[PDB]
Amino acid sequence: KLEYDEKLKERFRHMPEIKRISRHRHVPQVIKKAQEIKNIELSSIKRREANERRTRKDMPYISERKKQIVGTVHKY
Amino acid sequence: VRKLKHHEQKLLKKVDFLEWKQDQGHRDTQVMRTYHIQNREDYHKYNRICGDIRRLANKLSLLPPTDPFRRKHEQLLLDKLYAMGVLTTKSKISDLENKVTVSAICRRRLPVIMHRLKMAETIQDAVKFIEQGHVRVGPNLINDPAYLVTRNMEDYVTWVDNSKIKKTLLRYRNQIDDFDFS
Amino acid sequence: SKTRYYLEQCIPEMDDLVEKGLFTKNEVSLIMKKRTDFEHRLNSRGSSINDYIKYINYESNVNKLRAKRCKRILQVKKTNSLSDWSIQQRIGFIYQRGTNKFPQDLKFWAMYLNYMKARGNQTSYKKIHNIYNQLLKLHPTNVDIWISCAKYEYEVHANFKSCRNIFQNGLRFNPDVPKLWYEYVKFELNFITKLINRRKVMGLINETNPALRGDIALTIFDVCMKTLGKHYINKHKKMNIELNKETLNYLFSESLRYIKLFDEFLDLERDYLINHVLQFWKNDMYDLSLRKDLPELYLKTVMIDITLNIRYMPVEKLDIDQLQLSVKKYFAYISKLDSASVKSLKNEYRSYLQDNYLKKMNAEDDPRYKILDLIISKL
RNA sequence: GUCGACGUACUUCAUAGGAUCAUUUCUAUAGGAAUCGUCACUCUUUGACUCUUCAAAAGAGCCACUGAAUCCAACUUGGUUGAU
RNA sequence: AUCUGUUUGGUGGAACCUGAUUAGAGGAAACUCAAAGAGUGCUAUGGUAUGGUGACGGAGUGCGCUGGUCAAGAGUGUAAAAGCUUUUUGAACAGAGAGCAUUUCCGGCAGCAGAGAUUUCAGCUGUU
RNA sequence: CAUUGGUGAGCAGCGAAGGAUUUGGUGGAUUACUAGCUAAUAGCAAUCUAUUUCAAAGAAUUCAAACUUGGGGGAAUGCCUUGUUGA
Repeated sequence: KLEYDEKLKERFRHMPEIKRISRHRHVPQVIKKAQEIKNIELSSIKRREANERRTRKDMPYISERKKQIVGTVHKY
Repeated sequence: VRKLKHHEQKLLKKVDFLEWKQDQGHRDTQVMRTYHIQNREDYHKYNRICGDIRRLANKLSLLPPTDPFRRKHEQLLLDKLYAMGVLTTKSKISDLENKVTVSAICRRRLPVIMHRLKMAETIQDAVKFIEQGHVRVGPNLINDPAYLVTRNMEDYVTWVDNSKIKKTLLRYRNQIDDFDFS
Repeated sequence: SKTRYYLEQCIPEMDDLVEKGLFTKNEVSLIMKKRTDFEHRLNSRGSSINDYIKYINYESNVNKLRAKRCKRILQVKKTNSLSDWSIQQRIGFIYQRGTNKFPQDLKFWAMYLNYMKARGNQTSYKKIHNIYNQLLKLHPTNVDIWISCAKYEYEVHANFKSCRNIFQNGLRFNPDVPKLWYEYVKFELNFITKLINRRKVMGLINETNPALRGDIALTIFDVCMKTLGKHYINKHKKMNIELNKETLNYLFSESLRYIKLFDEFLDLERDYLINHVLQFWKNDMYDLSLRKDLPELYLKTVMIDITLNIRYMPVEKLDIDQLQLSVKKYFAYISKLDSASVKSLKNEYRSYLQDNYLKKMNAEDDPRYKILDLIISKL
């Protein structure tokens, strides 16, 4: 019964209210307010980057998995 | 239905096969059990009549208070319902919304009247005595239990003559006169 | 559920049977209705071992019908398909499930073992060993299972090392049972007799040792006497002296029956084995003198030695000198014993000599038979 | 004098801390405890049936045929050498 | 005793008040029918179902695996040692059924012979 | 004394090979008599269905359609109505 329930949840995880119930957690108020502050700040950086991409004809698109790296000693 | 387990009740909080919100608490069944109402639609016909009374009272209330029309019609309605016996008093206007119930009308039915007159020990006994032909209201025999008794008409609710019940009570008091037929 | 799973496992066999000309689909449906009944009875509550036996019988008769149908229609002894081994696999699986559920039914264990031995070519010695391992762990105090294990390993595989190890472990678990000691002695005597006859076969094809003597069986005999006496005392534990005398009498019967086994073993040195057992009984046991404690058994042992001095030799080829030596030993024993004991021993010796020689040969036929009749009259 | 002002006397108005229940998961808390296709037995509660008391009352009614029960009469058997 | 009238136990139960209840309150019968509750009993046992779809099995061999012993090496220690450790290797021995591979053989036929419970069983000799 | 109390034991009288209560079932009547079945101007009743299908005729609210609601306040989202936006 438990295995069937897990496979069925995995199959229908993509549905709206199944996703709505599944993603719900009670989160502390400090963490929630800091999440919405970081969301607003990320949106502000997104509009600034959109303005920069509008200004510059050819800007490089850097990957999220590339952004954190300043450098490496041995080049590839 | 068996008793739900704890995890089942949480997923089945709204489930109930015997009590629905449209049943309104089975108030109709409660009132018919109290006053031995046989017909199923009697409560709802009485409820429609009570609804007419309450709608008219609400409209009279929305009229301005120092209105001769409002005062005259409220006193007319209070006097009419008191004369029928639905209202016990004529003191308050607010009884036209608070004290008009189906049970107030059902207390004016013939078996409840007989049980209050001590003619029968229970309302069900009074019902059976009515259907068995023992009861007259004036000269007229009434075998309908649903017959509604007015305050004036209470004074002529009596046993029929040649009734075994009437002979029994006279024989108990040792006052049976066979010339009068008892 | 489990019934549904087992039926779906039965499905590919019926796929194969329908694919060949053997069975009609409706016939398959009737067979699966019976199997549904049997699998439900096995996997439900309230089952018995008789349900397993009935299901095995049904599958056996299904296999017989399949064999007849394969002979008749396709004219081939067996197809190369799934269906010829699948019923056998199912019967083995029913046996395995039944033995796992009710391990206490020794008849069902025997039926399992007999079936797996009978289908010899398809089965494995590993499978028979595993069934023996499970059964011997579940019933270690059943002597017959140890004996059957050793017997299977001795006749089928001729594995004398495994037979010796089985007998030793079984006697470790059952040291009080005389039967397992007897079977161990019989196995060891069989092994040394086979070795002797194998050496003789080599000696006739082409162109000593305590193993060939029998000292292994003699050591098993001695350890048998000590262990059986100790455990008999532990089971039944002036009155202690009476109990010790009863224990000695009890051990004497097993010793005499070992003597009978030795007499059955003609190829071995019967005189050597009887000499050893009478040497042991001449040695005192249970802190009491043997002859003083059991004079009847002492006279019986003396008469047994005197008779078995010549009883190995035939009456037809009997030696007069050996008979005279036996009579002299009997006279010495009669002189040593009491007068009533001497009379009883003389009567027993006369009866034994009569049944040996006097009925076999006539006094007119043999000149020495007249001397034997004179000696019997003297006795 | 159902008049005011002042004086006096009296009447009535507080509030918190914690927990649980209430969303067809979640009442906002991670300090909590519940996810399984039935086989049988035992006990308990409830309601139907049939009969009935307190304790009556009313009979969809009349004829005909055919069963049954009960009480007397009569006959039979047992019984003062003892029925009930 | 046409003596006395308190007590104790039955019978009876009006008035007031108080509490509860209300299609008036019960009772009897059962291998009856129905709706539920509680507690027991019962191997009640797939943590990934069986030894197999000739896509297979059995026998054998090779490899692997297991155990202790012996030898060698290494590390440690020592004035030399002894002792101790070893995820080091080799050899002999005893195994397990528990893995892997097989381009070995057998699950065709004929015949001989033996054994078991008239049939069956493996085996041998031929052949395919 | 009375008993319009109960339970009994007995007479007169009545009185034809018995009498008295109780109860189950079935039939007739309880309105005023013109026969069964069907696809019905006829056929069947033992059915037929192995002629049972063709042709003809046949389409309004240009879907009108809760006359069907206990009373007082409401209506997030439904539903109804109206307006609007984009196709």
